Amino acid sequence: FENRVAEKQKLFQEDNGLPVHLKGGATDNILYRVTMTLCLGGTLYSLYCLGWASFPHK
Amino acid sequence: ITAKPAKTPTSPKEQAIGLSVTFLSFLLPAGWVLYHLDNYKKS
Amino acid sequence: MAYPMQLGFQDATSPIMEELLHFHDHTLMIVFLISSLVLYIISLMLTTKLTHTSTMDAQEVETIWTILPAIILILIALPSLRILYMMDEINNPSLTVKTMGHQWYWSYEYTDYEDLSFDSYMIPTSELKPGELRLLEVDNRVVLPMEMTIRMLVSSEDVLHSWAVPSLGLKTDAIPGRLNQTTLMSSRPGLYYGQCSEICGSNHSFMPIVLELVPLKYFEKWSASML
Amino acid sequence: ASGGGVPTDEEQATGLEREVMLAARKGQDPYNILAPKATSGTKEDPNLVPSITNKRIVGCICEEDNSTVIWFWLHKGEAQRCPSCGTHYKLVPHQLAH
Amino acid sequence: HYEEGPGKNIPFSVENKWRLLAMMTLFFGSGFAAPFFIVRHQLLKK
Amino acid sequence: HQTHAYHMVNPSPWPLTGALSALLMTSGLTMWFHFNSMTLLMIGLTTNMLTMYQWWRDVIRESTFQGHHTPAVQKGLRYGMILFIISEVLFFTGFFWAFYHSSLAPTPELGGCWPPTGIHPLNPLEVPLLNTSVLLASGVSITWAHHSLMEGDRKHMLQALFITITLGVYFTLLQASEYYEAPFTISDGVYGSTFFVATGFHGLHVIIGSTFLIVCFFRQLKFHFTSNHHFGFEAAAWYWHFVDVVWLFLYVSIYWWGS
Amino acid sequence: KIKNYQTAPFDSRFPNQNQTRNCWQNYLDFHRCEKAMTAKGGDVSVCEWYRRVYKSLCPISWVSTWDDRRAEGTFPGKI
Amino acid sequence: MFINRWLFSTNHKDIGTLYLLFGAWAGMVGTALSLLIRAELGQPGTLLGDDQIYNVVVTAHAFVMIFFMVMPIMIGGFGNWLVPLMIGAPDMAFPRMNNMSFWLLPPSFLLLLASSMVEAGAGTGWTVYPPLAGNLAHAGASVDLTIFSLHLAGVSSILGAINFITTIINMKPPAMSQYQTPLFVWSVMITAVLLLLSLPVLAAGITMLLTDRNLNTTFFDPAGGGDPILYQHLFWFFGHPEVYILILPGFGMISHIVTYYSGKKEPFGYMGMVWAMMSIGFLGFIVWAHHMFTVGMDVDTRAYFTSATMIIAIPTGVKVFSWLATLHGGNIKWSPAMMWALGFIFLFTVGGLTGIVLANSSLDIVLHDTYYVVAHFHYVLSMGAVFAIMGGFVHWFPLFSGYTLNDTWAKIHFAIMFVGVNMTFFPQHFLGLSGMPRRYSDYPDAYTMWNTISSMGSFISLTAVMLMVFIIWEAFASKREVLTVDLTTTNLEWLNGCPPPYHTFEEPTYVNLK
Amino acid sequence: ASAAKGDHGGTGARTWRFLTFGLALPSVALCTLNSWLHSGHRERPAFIPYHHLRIRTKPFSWGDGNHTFFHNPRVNPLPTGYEK
Ligand SMILES: CCCCCCCCCCCCCCCCCC(=O)OCC(COC(=O)CCCCCCCCCCCCCCCCC)OC(=O)CCCCCCCCCCCCCCCCC
Ligand code: HEA
Ligand code: HEA
Ligand SMILES: CCCCC/C=C\C/C=C\C/C=C\C/C=C\CCCC(=O)O[C@H](COC(=O)CCCCCCCCCCCCCCCCC)COP(=O)(O)OCCN
Ligand SMILES: CCCCC/C=C\C/C=C\C/C=C\C/C=C\CCCC(=O)O[C@H](COC(=O)CCCCCCCCCCCCCCCCC)COP(=O)(O)OCCN
Ligand SMILES: CCCCC/C=C/C/C=C\CCCCCCCC(=O)O[C@H](COC(=O)CCCCCCCCCCCCCCC)COP(=O)(O)OCC[N+](C)(C)C
Ligand SMILES: CCCCCC/C=C\CCCCCCCCCC(=O)O[C@H](COC(=O)CCCCCCCCCCCCCCC)COP(=O)(O)OC[C@@H](O)CO
Ligand SMILES: CCCCCC/C=C\CCCCCCCCCC(=O)O[C@H](COC(=O)CCCCCCCCCCCCCCC)COP(=O)(O)OC[C@@H](O)CO
Ligand SMILES: CCCCCC/C=C\CCCCCCCCCC(=O)O[C@H](COC(=O)CCCCCCCCCCCCCCC)COP(=O)(O)OC[C@@H](O)CO
Ligand SMILES: CCCCCCCCCCO[C@@H]1OC(CO)[C@@H](O[C@H]2O[C@@H](CO)[C@@H](O)[C@H](O)[C@@H]2O)[C@@H](O)[C@H]1O
Ligand SMILES: CCCCCCCCCCO[C@H]1O[C@H](CO)[C@@H](O[C@H]2O[C@@H](CO)[C@@H](O)[C@H](O)[C@@H]2O)[C@@H](O)[C@H]1O
Ligand SMILES: C[C@H](CCC(=O)O)[C@H]1CC[C@@H]2[C@H]3[C@H](O)C[C@@H]4C[C@@H](O)CC[C@]4(C)[C@@H]3C[C@@H](O)[C@@]21C
Ligand SMILES: C[C@H](CCC(=O)O)[C@H]1CC[C@H]2[C@@H]3[C@H](O)C[C@@H]4C[C@H](O)CC[C@]4(C)[C@H]3C[C@H](O)[C@]12C
Ligand code: CUA
Ligand SMILES: [Cu+2]
Ligand SMILES: [Mg+2]
Ligand code: NA
Ligand SMILES: [Zn+2]
Ligand SMILES: [Zn+2]
Ligand SMILES: [Zn+2]
Ligand SMILES: [Zn+2]
Ligand SMILES: [Zn+2]
Ligand SMILES: [Zn+2]
Repeated sequence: FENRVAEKQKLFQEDNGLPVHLKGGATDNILYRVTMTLCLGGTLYSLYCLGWASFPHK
Repeated sequence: ITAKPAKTPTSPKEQAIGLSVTFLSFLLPAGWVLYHLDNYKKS
Repeated sequence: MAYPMQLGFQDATSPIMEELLHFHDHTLMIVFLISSLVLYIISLMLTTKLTHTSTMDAQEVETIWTILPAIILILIALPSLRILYMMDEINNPSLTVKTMGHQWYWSYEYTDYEDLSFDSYMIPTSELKPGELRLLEVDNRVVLPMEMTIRMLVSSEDVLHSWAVPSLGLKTDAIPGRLNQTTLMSSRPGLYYGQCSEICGSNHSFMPIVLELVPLKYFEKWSASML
Repeated sequence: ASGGGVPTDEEQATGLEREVMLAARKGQDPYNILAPKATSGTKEDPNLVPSITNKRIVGCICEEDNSTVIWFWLHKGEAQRCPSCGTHYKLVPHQLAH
Repeated sequence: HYEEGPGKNIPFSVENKWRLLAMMTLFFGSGFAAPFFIVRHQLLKK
Repeated sequence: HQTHAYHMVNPSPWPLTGALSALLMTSGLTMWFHFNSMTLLMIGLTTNMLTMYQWWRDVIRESTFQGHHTPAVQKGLRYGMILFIISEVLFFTGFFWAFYHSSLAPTPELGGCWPPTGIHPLNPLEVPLLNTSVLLASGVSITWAHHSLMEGDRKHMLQALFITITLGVYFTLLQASEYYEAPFTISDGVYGSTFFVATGFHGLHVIIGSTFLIVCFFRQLKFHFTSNHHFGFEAAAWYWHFVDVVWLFLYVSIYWWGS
Repeated sequence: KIKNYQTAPFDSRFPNQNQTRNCWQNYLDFHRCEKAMTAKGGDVSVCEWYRRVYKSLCPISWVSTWDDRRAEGTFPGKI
Repeated sequence: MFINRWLFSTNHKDIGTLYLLFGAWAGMVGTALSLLIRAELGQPGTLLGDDQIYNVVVTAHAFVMIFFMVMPIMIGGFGNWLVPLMIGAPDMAFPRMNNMSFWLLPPSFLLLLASSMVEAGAGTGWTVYPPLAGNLAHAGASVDLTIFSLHLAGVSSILGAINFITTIINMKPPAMSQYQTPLFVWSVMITAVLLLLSLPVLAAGITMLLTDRNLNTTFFDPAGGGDPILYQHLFWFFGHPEVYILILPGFGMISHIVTYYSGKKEPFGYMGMVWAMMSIGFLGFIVWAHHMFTVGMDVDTRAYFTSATMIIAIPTGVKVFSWLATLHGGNIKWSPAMMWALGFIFLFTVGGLTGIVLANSSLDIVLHDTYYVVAHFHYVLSMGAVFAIMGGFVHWFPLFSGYTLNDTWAKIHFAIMFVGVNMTFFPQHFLGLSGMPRRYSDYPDAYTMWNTISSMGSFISLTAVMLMVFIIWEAFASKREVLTVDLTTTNLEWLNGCPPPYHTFEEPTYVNLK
Repeated sequence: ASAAKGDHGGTGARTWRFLTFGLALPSVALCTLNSWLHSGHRERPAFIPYHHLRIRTKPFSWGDGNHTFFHNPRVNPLPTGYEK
């Protein structure tokens, strides 16, 4: 292996006003959307589940 | 502390409205459930 | 039992509860005094135009108000401990009765000689006889010999419960798998009430305790007949 | 039994930590890491309070071992005095980032 | 950069005192109301 | 624009995704325990993994790449880890309290003896002793790794770190086998209770610590660590020691004194 | 014979509010003393003491349960 | 831009604001629950049903008031708002983790509400003692959800504790020693430490309770060698510190408020106050069994706990007198906050004295589990902690909002709440002594009088809480912006104007080492 | 203690490697040797329906609700005894 830290320091300091969690490129975006989607979706689902369990099925 | 006069003065009339609206947001939903309490226990 | 508009403690029936009462009286005096002192002083600080906002020295007066409350706590712990040691005192009982909590009633067991046992339920408000106390009556009272040192063993067969008898100064938790001892001793004959003192479910408010303190003789007859 | 291959701070430090490291090599304190030593706080020898605007908040611990700190904005211009002990403080504006 | 100053440092708007009264009303009311409807809900299962 | 050493963090979504993944996990567990369904649990775990991955990727970015970790910022991160570890300790102390309570006053249902009647302890001089040596060994190999890094020796830091990791894994495997070969189960009363829970949690931390070390390994691989600035490694090491020491307490209390 | 038992007296081996062991002890002591006498040809009249004591202290259900277990062959205590 | 600022924040001020909002909402929920309680006990007989639904209410009342109202406000709110500013820090040490501490509470709350929704709820008491809380007497998800709720609330506060300590240690001006930081900053740190130490234990305990309920462990089940009493130890080990954790930040705010409105530049006996707070925090870790006097423990043990608990009165006595000394010779400003503070000083003393009464294991036998306990804790919580939160709120409102409140309306809110809470809780001293047990949906007829008066006071307090909401709106509706604020020389938090900018102390203060 | 060796003039990387290979690892070698010796499948004891073991207050959330997580047929009996 070779030290490529300098390449990464440059990329991440590249003044494009991007927040560190997206400053890595297009991938960051994708990962974040997946994450956020899952979280919110899962959250809805859970709300669903609380609803279901709130009522008796005798 | 010192402060500048109200930018949007709330006249007594407006306040009465505020106060009332406030108490009602508390008192009504409860008053409702509390009223139909009997209708709930055995239904 | 308690009467309407009661302020203090239910009258002392045992010598131990007579002890707690006298102790609570000197303790409460201090509680009043201090709380009223603070209040007065609060008022004292707030009733003057005179001022002194520059720095005030602390190490000199902190000796005063550390040592003072200090001496006071001791004037509460001393009688508190001697009395605590008292309740533990070895005494040698004449009888031994076990009680076991159950959701939601008390079962009793007098097994020194005979194999006597019985459940004890709260008399519903609907089946109370004229003059009988709501929520406080049971069908089977705990008959016991007045003026005798008795040993009560408490436990439970389900969740936690707690056996209490205010007038005699008693409260022992009913813990499943455990056998808690506590001594009873009434200085008088009569009926003595208590209530389950540990959340135990749906009817925790409804499973009281009544004790019937009669003389030895009647106690014996009752034991026999209860067979 | 030995060798290398591990970057040093000098070679890899970047960003703000590099700046601090560099400025620290020159005996400077741009990012207020050290506690400034007090002058005699007289009219003639005031405490030189650096800054990057026309004012900065000063905290005056009048006497050593005081628990209460006196705070006030130090304005560019005439040297001001601590409302408590009266020691003098003078703002000495801008630069830092060349 | 984020808006700074009175009425700007909050997540709810204070532009219109009436829209606000409504806002606050739904907020504080929804909370106060909740236990009651839960109680209600529990009584209605059996 | 700022004249202090501290770090002003770019607004991030992770705290939320994290708080949310917590909600999904706890729910996911309730769903499983009572309404037999892992679906919720599944997602929860997945988001938790993503949150942690991204949240720490960013912290690496902010330090190795952007250089925001000034000494003041690093000093603060030290207090942070030490404090975290302390709480972790107190957590374990809970389980130790439990075990000690149960074994010092055995109840009639066990037979008023410890171990209870019907319980056949693992030999502390067999695999348990081995695990003990493995973790102690990793403590040494991780210390060699540290002193190698501080002397700028890359090859040896890697060597030492690798071994350290291999040992943690080995412990985990040994423990997995021991869990299986165990004549007692978690359902075998207070013994099986205090046992599998305590050692179960410790095992988990072993996995976490190993994971952490694994991360430090790769970051080392990519040259992120300077011979003087390597807090990520410093922490994994502190954590690892905590794990090492907890095991010492377990071995002595549950496997040795408690058999 | 040397009896005239009112109720189990104070045992210096169990002086605290928890009596669980007291009961348990005496219940074990009896059934042990009982198995020795039934075995070596002697009279169970000697184990009387423990029987009275355990009986006085132990909750019927505990006794009932421990007995059901010595029979089922699943009593955890050593007798 | 809204999301980034409010869902993705990394600003200590914003986060404290979020906490303040959560805390206020939760206060409504908890007040509602408190009324449902006093309604049931309003007149004899049953109103809602048996003890199950009743106790599901009493339990939530506690969880909400404690974990969702008092802690989030005092610590996440006044903490995140005031601490950085009081020490001239740009923000918190881990401003991002600080955001997660916040976002855990809603899910935490959500789980709590969800436990009272499913099955029959968890009518177990806030202490969640087994076996009543076990999977048999309390089968179903209910208790399991309450647990997870605690977990989330737990993780949140633990992380929160770390942040506040790191921050208060590492981020002070280079010249400022720990003995140069404001009392409220001290109190926050100490509190953060108790949290750090106590919470993991509670976590271990409730986790054992969870397994017993879903994994067949028997930590608290006698059948397997367990003991219900163990859970109690584990719980109260955390439980006592927790009460102190609920009052320390209050002590902090009180010291600032009394000093401020006394017209003093500093609180009387600073070092004494630091000593006191640290002593308390300490002793609060070795007195938990005072909550178990009736489970029947050795008399030596019960002798120790009686002794130890009583000692806490000494450091605590110091603080009270210091507060009076701060008032001593001041130019008194009879503002609202001052009124709450003066209120607090007195009332809290009372609830503490009674706390001392309960310390006697002798006397506790008869008072344990009665209403005397309820009187004691409501005097220090619903009067102590609550008064302090009020005072802090009226005082620093200008600073947080930029607007001022109508002082007279505020003095009215004080008078109402004052009468309410006393009428509510003072009579409970009688019920306690006369034997009324806790957690009862109905009671014997002799206890009728006091229970009715109590319920009435609880209504005045309701009137008061509604009014407060109104007063808040009023200040937000009128918009009287802030101009000048006195005593800024010794109240650094106010020095950046009301409200200060998003980014404060970008340029550190200047403090001479000398 | 001081152990039974010496170094200390300077505790650096070479020293710690030395310990790793000349103590730590050999320790683990012996303990592995010993372990993979005293092993061997010990005769599973006679089953006894003890009421304090094999507890079941709620079915396990996996399988048929009656087998522990790391259930080993050879040594873990069910509430009703060993399996086929
Ligand atoms: C709301 C219902 C009131 C019912 C009153 C009594 C009726 C008696 C009939 C008829 C009376 C005569 C016949 C019966 C005698 C029974 C003696 C008994 O068994 O004796 C024991 C009993 C009764 O004790 C008494 O001997 C009653 C004492 C009452 C003290 C009241 C202070 C009240 C202040 C303002 C009003 C109350 C609300 C605000 C309270 C604010 C906190 C105190 O039980 C107690 O221990 C109750 C108190 C528990 C501890 C609270 C301690 C701190 C309280 C106040 C410090 C204030 C200092 C400044 C001075 C006070 C400044 C404000
Ligand atoms: C600090 C928490 C707290 C507070 C403030 C209170 C307040 C109230 N509580 Fe209580 N209560 C508990 C914690 C608290 N309580 C706990 C732990 C228990 C025991 C639980 C158990 O046994 O399991 C208990 C038990 C309990 C009982 C005994 C139940 C029983 O034994 O059956 C009763 C009944 O009288 C009661 C009454 C009240 C009343 C009338 C109030 C009223 O005084 C409330 C009046 C309303 C307020 C004072 C709300 C103000 C705060 C806000 C709304 C924030 C506002 C917004 C901003 C300023 C930002 N509470
Ligand atoms: C705000 C939280 C809070 C605070 C700070 C306190 C403070 C104290 N509490 Fe506690 N207490 C509770 C909340 C609090 N408490 C709660 C919630 C419960 C019920 C829990 C439950 O069951 O759910 C309770 C329960 C409780 C018990 C258990 C009773 C029982 O269940 O039977 C005991 C035991 O001793 C007690 C005592 C004390 C004591 C001695 C103090 C001391 O810290 C008080 C010290 C203060 C002073 C002493 C006043 C000032 C002093 C002077 C002016 C100097 C002079 C003093 C003397 C010389 C006497 N409290
Ligand atoms: C290989 C060594 C490492 C151990 C962990 C690895 C795999 C298990 C999965 C998760 C474990 C994580 C923590 C431990 C939690 C419970 C103890 C589990 C320890 C363990 O794995 O014990 C096993 C029981 O498995 C069981 O029930 C476990 C059932 C699995 C479901 C887990 C239950 C989840 C409950 C977690 C509660 C979370 C609360 C934590 C809060 C933290 C602070 C807020 C023992 O197997 P057994 O057949 O009974 O005896 C073996 C007989 N041959
Ligand atoms: C039977 C029970 C069973 C369970 C047991 C289970 C496990 C056992 C327990 C522990 C073992 C585990 C791991 C140990 C290995 C490493 C830990 C890390 C320590 C370390 O390596 O510390 C270093 C130095 O010492 C420093 O921190 C010193 C500074 C510390 C600061 C943090 C503390 C602040 C918190 C509150 C302060 C306390 C106040 C004391 C006075 C109170 C009086 C009552 C790092 O530097 P730094 O932070 O920049 O400080 C600058 C000061 N030199
Ligand atoms: C269990 C319950 C316990 C009950 C509590 C009992 C309370 C104690 C009662 C009395 C305390 C007596 C303290 C005596 C200090 C003298 C007061 C004084 O006069 O205050 C200053 C002293 O400084 C100083 O100690 C600093 C100022 C005064 C220092 C002490 C003031 C605070 C006292 C407490 C305030 C009331 C709260 C009491 C709490 C219950 C004035 O200074 P000098 O005269 O040098 O300079 C002025 C210039 N000359 C020389 C021209 C006059
Ligand atoms: C620590 C330094 C300060 C020193 C002061 C001493 C305080 C604690 C240490 C002492 C612990 C050992 C004492 C045991 C001796 C008695 C044996 C015994 O038997 O005690 C048992 C419980 O002990 C148990 O688990 C005890 C379990 C532990 C409880 C103590 C809690 C403190 C833990 C938190 C501190 C964090 C430290 C961080 C770790 C690095 C059971 O109770 P008994 O009442 O007997 O029930 C029997 C009845 O049938 C008859 O009455
Ligand atoms: C199957 C496996 C899944 C199990 C779930 C958990 C999984 C893995 C947990 C392992 C932890 C991974 C942590 C990796 C952190 C990487 C980021 C890092 O290490 O960040 C470092 C900072 O430390 C920092 O924030 C320190 C960060 C502290 C993180 C440690 C926390 C442990 C987490 C425990 C969670 C569970 C708690 C217990 C449950 C009861 C970066 O600073 P430096 O290294 O100095 O770099 C700068 C130099 O390059 C300059 O020249
Ligand atoms: C029933 C199941 C319950 C489940 C509950 C689960 C709750 C949450 C799950 C999701 C949380 C995981 C996501 C990763 C969190 C990492 C936090 C971290 O690593 O935080 C660091 C601070 O704490 C430090 O170092 C040192 C501290 C490291 C803390 C790691 C967080 C782990 C969370 C678990 C804690 C458990 C408590 C343990 C005791 C029982 C970084 O501080 P930031 O403000 O980010 O940055 C500051 C910048 O200068 C960095 O460049
Ligand atoms: C503890 C917190 C609660 C404090 C006490 C509540 C204060 C008063 C609330 C008033 O609320 C209501 O009053 C009613 C009675 O006046 C109701 O009307 C009802 O009653 C009727 C008139 O008698 C009917 O016209 C309708 O069907 C109706 O349901 C009812 O809806 C309810 O909103
Ligand atoms: C605080 C940190 C801790 C957070 C919580 C820890 C999470 C632990 C996850 C456990 O999840 C699992 O659950 C299952 C049960 O649904 C399994 O499948 C199993 O269970 C069955 C379903 O009934 C069977 O079909 C199979 O044989 C199989 O073994 C199993 O493999 C495992 O992954
Ligand atoms: C390639 C690298 C040398 C430095 C560089 O990257 O240029 C070498 C040197 C030392 C490292 C190794 C160490 O010698 C330790 C390990 C030993 C091997 O048996 C397997 C892989 C092993 C895990 C390592 C892989 C290897 O690729 C590394 C990473
Ligand atoms: C010595 C220490 C700090 C002094 C300082 O550096 O300013 C001070 C702070 C608080 C003081 C303590 C508090 O005043 C409480 C106690 C008061 C008694 O007057 C003496 C002991 C007593 C326990 C004090 C001893 C000592 O003077 C303390 C501990
Ligand atoms: Cu029995 Cu409550
Ligand atoms: Cu306490
Ligand atoms: Mg109790
Ligand atoms: Na009622
Ligand atoms: Zn000065
Ligand atoms: Zn800026
Ligand atoms: Zn560096
Ligand atoms: Zn290092
Ligand atoms: Zn059987
Ligand atoms: Zn800015």
